[PDB]
Amino acid sequence: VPGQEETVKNLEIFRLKMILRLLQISSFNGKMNALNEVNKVISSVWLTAERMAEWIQQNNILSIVLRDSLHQPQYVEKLEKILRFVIKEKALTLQDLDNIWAAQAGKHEAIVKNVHDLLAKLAWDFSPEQLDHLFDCFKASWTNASKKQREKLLELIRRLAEDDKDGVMAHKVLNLLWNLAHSDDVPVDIMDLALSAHIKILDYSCSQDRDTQKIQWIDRFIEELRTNDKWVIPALKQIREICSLFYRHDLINQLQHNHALVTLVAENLATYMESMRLYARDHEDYDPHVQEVQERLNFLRFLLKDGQLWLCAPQAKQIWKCLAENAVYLCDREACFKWYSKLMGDEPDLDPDINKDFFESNVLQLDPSLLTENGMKCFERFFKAVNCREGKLVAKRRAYMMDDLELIGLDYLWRVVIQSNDDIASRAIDLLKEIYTNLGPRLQVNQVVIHEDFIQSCFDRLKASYDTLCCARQEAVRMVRVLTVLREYINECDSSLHPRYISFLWQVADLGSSLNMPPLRDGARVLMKLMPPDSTTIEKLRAICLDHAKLDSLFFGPSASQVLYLTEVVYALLMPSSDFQFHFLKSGGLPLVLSMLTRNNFLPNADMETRRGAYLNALKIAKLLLTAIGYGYMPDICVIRAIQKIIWASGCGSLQLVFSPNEEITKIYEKTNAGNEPDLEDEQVCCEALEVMTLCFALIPTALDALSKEKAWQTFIIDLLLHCHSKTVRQVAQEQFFLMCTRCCMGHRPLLFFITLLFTVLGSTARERAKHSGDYFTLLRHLLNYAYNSNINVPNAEVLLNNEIDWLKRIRDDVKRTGETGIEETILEGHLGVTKELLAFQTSEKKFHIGCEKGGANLIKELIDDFIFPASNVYLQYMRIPVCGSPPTINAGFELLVALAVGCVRNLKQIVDSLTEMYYIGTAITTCEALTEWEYLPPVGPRPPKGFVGLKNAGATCYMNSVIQQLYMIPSIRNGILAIEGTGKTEDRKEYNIGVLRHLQVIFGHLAASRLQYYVPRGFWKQFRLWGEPVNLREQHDALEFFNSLVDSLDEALKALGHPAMLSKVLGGSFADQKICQGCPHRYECEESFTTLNVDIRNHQNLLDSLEQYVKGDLLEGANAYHCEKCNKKVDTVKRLLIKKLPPVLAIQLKRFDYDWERECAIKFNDYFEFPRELDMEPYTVAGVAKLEGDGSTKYRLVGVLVHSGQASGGHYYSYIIQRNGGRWYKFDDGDVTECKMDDDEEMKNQCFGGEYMGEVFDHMMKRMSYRRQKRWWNAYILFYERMQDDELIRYISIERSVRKQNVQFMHNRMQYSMEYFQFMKKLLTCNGVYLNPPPGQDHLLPEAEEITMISIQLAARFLFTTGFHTKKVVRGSASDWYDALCILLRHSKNVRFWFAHNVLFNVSNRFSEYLLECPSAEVRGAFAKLIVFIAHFSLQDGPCPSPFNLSLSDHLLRAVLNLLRREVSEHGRHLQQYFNLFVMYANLGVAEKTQLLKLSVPATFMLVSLDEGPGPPIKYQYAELGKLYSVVSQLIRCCNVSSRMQSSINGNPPLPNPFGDPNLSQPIMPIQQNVADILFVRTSYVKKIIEDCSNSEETVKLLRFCCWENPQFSSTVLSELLWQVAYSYTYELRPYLDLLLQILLIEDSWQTHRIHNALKGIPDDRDGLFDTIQRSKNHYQKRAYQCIKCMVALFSNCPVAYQILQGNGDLKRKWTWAVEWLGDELERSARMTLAKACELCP
Repeated sequence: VPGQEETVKNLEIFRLKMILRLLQISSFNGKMNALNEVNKVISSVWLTAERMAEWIQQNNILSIVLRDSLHQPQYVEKLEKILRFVIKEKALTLQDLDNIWAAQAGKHEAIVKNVHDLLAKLAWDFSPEQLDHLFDCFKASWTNASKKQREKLLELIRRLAEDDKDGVMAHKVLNLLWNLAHSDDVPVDIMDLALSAHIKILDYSCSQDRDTQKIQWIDRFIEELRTNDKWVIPALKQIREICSLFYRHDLINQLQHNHALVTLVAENLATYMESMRLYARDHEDYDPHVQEVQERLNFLRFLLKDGQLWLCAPQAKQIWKCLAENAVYLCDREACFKWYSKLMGDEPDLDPDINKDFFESNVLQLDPSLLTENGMKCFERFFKAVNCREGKLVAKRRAYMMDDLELIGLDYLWRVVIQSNDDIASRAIDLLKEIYTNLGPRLQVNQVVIHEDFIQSCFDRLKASYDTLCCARQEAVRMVRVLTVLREYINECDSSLHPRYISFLWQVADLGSSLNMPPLRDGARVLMKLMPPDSTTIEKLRAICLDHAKLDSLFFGPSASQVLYLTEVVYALLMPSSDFQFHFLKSGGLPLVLSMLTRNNFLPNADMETRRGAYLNALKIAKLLLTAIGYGYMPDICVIRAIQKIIWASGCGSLQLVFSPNEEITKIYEKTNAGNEPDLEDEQVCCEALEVMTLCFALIPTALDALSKEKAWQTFIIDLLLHCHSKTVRQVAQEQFFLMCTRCCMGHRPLLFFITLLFTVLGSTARERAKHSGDYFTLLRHLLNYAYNSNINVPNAEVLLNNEIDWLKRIRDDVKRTGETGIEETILEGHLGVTKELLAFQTSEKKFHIGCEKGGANLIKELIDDFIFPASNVYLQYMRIPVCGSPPTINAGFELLVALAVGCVRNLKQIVDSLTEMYYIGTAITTCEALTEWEYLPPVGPRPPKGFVGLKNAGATCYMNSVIQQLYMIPSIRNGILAIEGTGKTEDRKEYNIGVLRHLQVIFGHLAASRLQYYVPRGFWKQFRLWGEPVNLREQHDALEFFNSLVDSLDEALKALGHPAMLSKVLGGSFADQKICQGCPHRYECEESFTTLNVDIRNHQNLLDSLEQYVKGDLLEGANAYHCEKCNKKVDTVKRLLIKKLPPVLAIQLKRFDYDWERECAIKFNDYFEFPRELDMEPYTVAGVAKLEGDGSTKYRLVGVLVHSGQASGGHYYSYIIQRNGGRWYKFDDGDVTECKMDDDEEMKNQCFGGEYMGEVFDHMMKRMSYRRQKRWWNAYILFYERMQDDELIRYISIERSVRKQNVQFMHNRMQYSMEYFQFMKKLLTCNGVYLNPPPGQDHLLPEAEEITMISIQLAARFLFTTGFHTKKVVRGSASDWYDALCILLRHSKNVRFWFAHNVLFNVSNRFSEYLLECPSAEVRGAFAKLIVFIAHFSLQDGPCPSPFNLSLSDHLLRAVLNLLRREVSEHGRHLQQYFNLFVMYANLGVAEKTQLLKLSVPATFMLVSLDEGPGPPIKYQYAELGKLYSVVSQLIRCCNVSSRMQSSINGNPPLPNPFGDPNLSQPIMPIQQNVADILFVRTSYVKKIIEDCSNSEETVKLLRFCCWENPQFSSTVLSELLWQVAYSYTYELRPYLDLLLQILLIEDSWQTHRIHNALKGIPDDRDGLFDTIQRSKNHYQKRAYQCIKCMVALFSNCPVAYQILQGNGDLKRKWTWAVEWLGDELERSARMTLAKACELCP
């Protein structure tokens, strides 16, 4: 209705009222609809934009909306357009803006950032009053902002600036940024944050209003730091960052025209350094300074890199002389030196003129006493740059090579080296040596002048320093440094002439000991040594020696250090010079060297080292002097006393007490605070004096006899054997005491005296030391052995043996009582050795009354079952701690047992009986079995002591064993599981869980007490089934599934047995899933039990970030907002997971695996992840979050790292575990447990931290290099953390047999296959060897020898053919020795040989096959073959042996070996060498053996073999080496008569006798057998076989030479085959054929001419023969033609018969001429010599 107008406005106002009340409705949906309809009506807008603006203003619509709706981004997005509509007609006021800014006062972060992005989007349309009002509001917030508040305000400001479309508002934005970054009330973090904000605002907003003010803003910054109120550093880095991006190369010049930075910053540095120095005099009690000076320096450096500017002198002056030269803090000087180091690297920046100015002006003017390491490199580069510009040095490759001598800098570099500390002096010395030693062109001809001038000037400086001494201490350092200069200078010279040079240095070294300066003497002596001997001294000594031959003052000069040097040069002359010895001995040599040692006034003012060196040199001289005079008297007793006192003093490290009354030296020997250890140079003095004493006693024997009665020469030996140190000295002393008593004694009394002396210190001093007795016992053993072997009778032997026996019994009683020896290992080994050596001095009635006697002390029994085999006795008891633990002690016990067994059959019998019943009674009762493995060791391992027990891997079982290791290593688990007693379809699952617990108990006990290296889990693999389905041992699976199944099964087993869930309590945790809503105060909490902690790995880099992700949780918003069951609406909710209960042990999983749908397979992620050793879980727990928001330890230590290495489908698992010890990490992989070096962080990064790295790849035989990015596919998978035997886990709520058995079996088997056991076996078998010889007038063994042989052969057979030869080479040890022992036993006895054959070779029916063919060891097969040959040889004289299925044992052995040829030989190729080698050896023995082989038709059967057609199948291995077969055939055939097949080529002439039969054979064994002739001469297969295959052999040529003699048919066949081989064969194997043909052509029988005719020409009209092959090979394959020509040259030059054939047949001469002409032409285009000899035979 047109007349209804006011009602239209009334209804519009009512609609406004209803909408406003709808906004007032607390329901968000009502406010949602009201906001939507407000947006709708505003967009459609009698209603203009003014009236809605007012209505919003007075009603404060925004105020109601802003109070709650700001928590949702969509509400802000909707309100944005309403705010824009309000603003665009100037309706928003400051109070409304204040309310907008009041929204961030104490509100949540989401609301604050919502307000911020709203303001950022609205800032474009705000009026200037609104914006600057917002700006001082920002400043007011800045006044009270927190740390996060300040950074979010900066983010808001950057949002505002980025959205600035027109660069007008950014002016005030940057003004505020400058105000904030230059306000000192705000910490340094917000400083750099605001600076970065400013820089990024100026960088990428360059669309408009950024350029052309860059200069304006940078000039504003320059003017800002042009005044000094601490604006300098921030403005400086501002300008530095602006110039980093913002044309730049000419920009520096533009800012150099009128606003120079380098100069202005130079004045800044100067006027600020002086400002600090103003208060540095009174306020010095503070600390550095560094932060600002380094920043300004780095500004200068970055600015002066690419601007192409030259640093002028004035600013260089003002920044060098005023900055560091006159400074306060030493760090400023460091900064300046690092500056002048970096500035001039490889390129000048100050121009050569200015450098040559300032370096000489003030850099060299600096006092070297104040200069540091950076100064060294800067000063070096200053030299190099300055000197290489003037034209004095050349850079060359690296070293700045010298071309001048008058340096401008060396004048004060000497001042630097003379006045500095150690490091600066070392650098200066390096500079001087690298500048002086290397001389190049234009000066390379002047070595002598420069070196001499340097040495002379430097020695003059040394003298100038020297004259001041007579302030003292530092000049010593001056001398040391200058002598270091000398020593280095000569060090680089090699890679003197002036006598004054050593004459001054003598006095220099003399002063070194005068005022007691160590380095002076050492440096002087080193310089003297590193020098050729002085020319004057050597000629003077030689002239004096010549004068006196046709000198005391020379070696007794009053200067101290010159005597030592003169002794050094003397020893240099003696030791290579051949003439000077005779001169030295003649004049005064021996007497003066000895009086050198026995006098008191040798060297009054002597140093601790001067006497040492002088002595040691005189001793080395006297050793060779006595060695020379040995072959052919001056030494006396006083010389011995002097040398012994010298050794007394030197063994104490107290050579200065070499004039002691000999009681004090004993006093410091007797454990005087352990401060008398001999040095590394007293050792040589002691040793050399020992050889001197030995040689002197060799000269004079009677002195040592007289020394025995003295109290000295008794304490001397005791001290040097027990009370001394430096084990090498003791070893030398014992060796040479033994040498003295062996050779120098010339009697038996000294041996008895030393033996008695050594035996009286056993219980007194040999036990007190207990560690130095290893050589005292060595002397005891050696002296006793020598006394036995030399038929010397020790007086008191039986009583000492009884004492040793009682001591051993006491030791065994101590071991039985406790389990540990009360002594050391050396004492036990030495006592066992002494008991062994004392055992030789008894008859056979003794050594049997000790061991094996009914009433004696049955020492064999206690030995066997208490020292060596207690474990074997335990094992024997089962089948119904050893005293000798260390391998040396076991060896000593073995030696004692052998010494008991030697010479006594009644002791060997019992030892053998015990050994058989303990090891070889199980199977070796009728036959000897085998291990079926031919290189056998116990495959279990030793289990090193400090290590642990691993677990066997079947190939894919790592994800069980690693988890089991990790679970066991937790002490609570290992204590709890083993303590659960009584463990030995619901019921089926209950029994399954019980079995799980029982198997875990068994494996835990095994790992706790097994002595093997690892364990192989039968029951573990048999019992467990994964999720019911059986576990496949060859199938890879995730370790997490197995861990979950195992922990669930163990918890079920514990619950079913009434025990608490220990695994759940220790490892399991519980998450507290919390849901907190933003629009309503409703909160939801629940508990979720878990066992392993899962952390994201792809999107996280460290464990801390992953754990903080749980605290942050996830936010549900929009369509994904959580629906509240109470409010019945969707609202934003923060879903976070917090740990409620903290387990003592925490398991954390790394989610490094996922699935790829494109690849249709599991994939592995190897992203770089981090985890610390110590973890603080408190911030991530419920308590920590509650404490932070404001409404039982929490720290954990990493102890176990499960690591995966390989593909996701496969891969390998292992562990890294900390062992809980009271005073570490270990490597747990499968059955191996080893130490690891992962404690370092770099190893942690390399091994388990994973990640990508820039790998280096080497390929193409180390000639190609490439860089490839590689991923660490080996990385950690689960992390175990331990918090910092619990009765609760054992308290109720609702077997050690297998370990012992397997330990005992392991010990028994390990003892069986020990190396020491094999040496013991060798000793036992080879002992009694001197008793096994027959009587001289008889050829059979006496009763005792026969019994010993029988017992030894029985035990040797059992041992060897059960486990001896099958053991691997390392332990079994060169079975040739076993063969030698078997030979020693077997010979000289017929019954023993028959027993061995019958019981070892003829009762298994497989011995020969397995030991000759099936054995994959050349040495074992060879030893067995040689043994068979031995037995066959020595059983020929024996009677007829019974047949083992008038035949001797040799016949049976040969038949048995030949029976292998029926089927066994043609199965075992690559192993046939030793079989036919056995046949070779047997023939070589003699004529009877050859006859025996021939009567067996061995040659015929052997010839058939290698041509198939044999007794059995052909050999399957086609590449069979049958050389020894051909050798046997050749040797056997050559011992036969072939005279039937001979023709002399002249009618009526008888054939010549054959010279090529077997030598050392009087007459042929028999006429050649028909079956042999049929294969040799009638048939041609064997000849071809041996020609084509048996090449280079010495037997094939012998056989062919023997058979071809006077045999036209055989010679024809051989020649045909040889010519075929010469023509049609490879040229690399033609030399053997040509050599064999040459040897055939040299047979000087009556067919030689025919053979030569048929070889040179060939078979007529067949184009074969040497000439035919030469003609064919002239064009191609010329090497064959050359080799044929060489063979013909040899034939013509070595055969007189085949030179008349050539000379006498014109056609052959023509062919030879053609051949030699071809060879000459080819060589014109060894060969040269062959061609030279070719036409010396030409006519």
